[PDB]
Amino acid sequence: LAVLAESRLLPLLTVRGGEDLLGLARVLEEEGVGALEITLRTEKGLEALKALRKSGLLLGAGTVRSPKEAEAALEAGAAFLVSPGLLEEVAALAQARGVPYLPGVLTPTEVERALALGLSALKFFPAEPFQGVRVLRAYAEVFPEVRFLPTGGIKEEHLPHYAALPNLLAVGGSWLLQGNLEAVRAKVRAAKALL
Amino acid sequence: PLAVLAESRLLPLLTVRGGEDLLGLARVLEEEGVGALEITLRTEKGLEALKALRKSGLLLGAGTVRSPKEAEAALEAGAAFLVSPGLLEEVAALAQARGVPYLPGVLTPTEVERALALGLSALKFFPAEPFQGVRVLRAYAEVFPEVRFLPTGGIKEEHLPHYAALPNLLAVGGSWLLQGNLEAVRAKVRAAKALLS
Amino acid sequence: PLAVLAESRLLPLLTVRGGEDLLGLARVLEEEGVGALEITLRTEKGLEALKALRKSGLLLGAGTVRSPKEAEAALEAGAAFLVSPGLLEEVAALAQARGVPYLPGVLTPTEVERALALGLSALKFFPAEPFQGVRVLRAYAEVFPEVRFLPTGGIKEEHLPHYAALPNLLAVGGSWLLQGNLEAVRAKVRAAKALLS
Repeated sequence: LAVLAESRLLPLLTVRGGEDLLGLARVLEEEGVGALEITLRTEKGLEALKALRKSGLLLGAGTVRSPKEAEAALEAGAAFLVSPGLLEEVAALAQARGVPYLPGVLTPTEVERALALGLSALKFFPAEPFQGVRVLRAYAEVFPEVRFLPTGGIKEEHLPHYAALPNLLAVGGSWLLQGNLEAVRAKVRAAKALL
Repeated sequence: PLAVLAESRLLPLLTVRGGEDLLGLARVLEEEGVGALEITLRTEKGLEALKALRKSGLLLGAGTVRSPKEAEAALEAGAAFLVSPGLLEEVAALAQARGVPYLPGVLTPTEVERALALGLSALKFFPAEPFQGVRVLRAYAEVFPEVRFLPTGGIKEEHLPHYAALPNLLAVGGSWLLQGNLEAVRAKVRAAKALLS
Repeated sequence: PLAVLAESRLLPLLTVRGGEDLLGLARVLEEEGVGALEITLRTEKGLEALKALRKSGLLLGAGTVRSPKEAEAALEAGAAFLVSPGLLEEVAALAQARGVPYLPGVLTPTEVERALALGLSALKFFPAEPFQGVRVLRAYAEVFPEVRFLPTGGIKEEHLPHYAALPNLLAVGGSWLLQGNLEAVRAKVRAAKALLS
């Protein structure tokens, strides 16, 4: 997870075709972002993981819905797994394969269930609709051993507020990847400044 | 089985207190192209209302279902589908055994996944307005595109425009529709359909 | 079991850092008609504070309980009731074995239903303010009328008027009450009672 902690940002890419994936990889690396989450919303996601396999990025597969799908993502090139909510059988697969699994959670009951599965780096999703900054501030006090990766509706306007949180692994989202490579550079730098 | 809900786009929620004109309401709803009505089991007047409405022509839902035994009581009183505030696995078992739709309430992605694991893909989102329904459901449209949601809880006319843009709605539910007399109900239903277009 | 909480209407939450005048605080709370106090277990100081307050006349709660073993340590230090951030079924087992109240935190209707299935009907609602506490609890008053809630998390004076009107509150909990010296504590408690009335 050191790469994520170092990077502080986890860009989220839904692949629709035409993306300059290797150009993206180079830019992200140049800007000190060493990880990328590829969503599995389409079959294009797996192909993109394969295309990026050798790019130098720590690749995450997102929207994982099952252990079979998790395994397919790992075989395509993913180095870590992310799901919208907690899936105990995906936790089993990840532990079997020796890879990190960041399940989405929201509530304290869910945080406890993830911990009981040995998981202490957790996605908080969807962050903005569920008042992420204020929730995560609460969680910093009662779950101080947990690090969170809020994702969902995050935009520049919200970043200053997340910056003050002691319990963040990274901030995730698609906002970083809107526009051309020039725009990605600017958004990545702006985000690091705001954080 | 929920083609009626989907064409209706609206699911009025009635908590029965005594003195309601149930058959007049059913007539009005049908006239206005709303073919379903959820009757809450917040008290025992709810079961009597289902019975009274058995053969009105509406698809009747029973809400606030809290147990399999209460669900079975609702089916025997004339409910065609079951709704609970949160996810009740044993109610899902009863509904599946009886071949009726069950729309459990969920809020979080983990709860959506658990419902899917029980073979349920038409889910209530409850309570919708306090938990930022439009923005949450917008997020779920992307990550759970196989799921259709029925948000309910604090919905009012002011909120309907924002729900209109959602690709993943089965219907919008709530009691706001049924405030006032029958003329008011006609207006509120027509306004809601307009705001949801 | 929780008549004290109910009569108090307030549950002050103390995270102990060293230096606090615990026995003075206990005296003030009692004088002001607040008969309970929750001590968080965010560090080892918490257990020490429970021991220090053991015979102060307060109904002592242990907060931030994370396991059955920690729960048991809290009871042995003098806690009379147990509170956790979320629902821990094995803590419920320990509490029922020891004959003490356990107030688990819940947020969603599914979580309420799971706590009810464990025989638990006085529940914490946490974290209350970030999750739209007043409006969520208003919905729960209708669909879960047998449940009493203890909202905690980010509550401040400004929010109290809106909680006052809820029919399903066991008490309102939080640390805002304990910011300042003992005269400030007196003023905040009196203010909170007036705003909840």
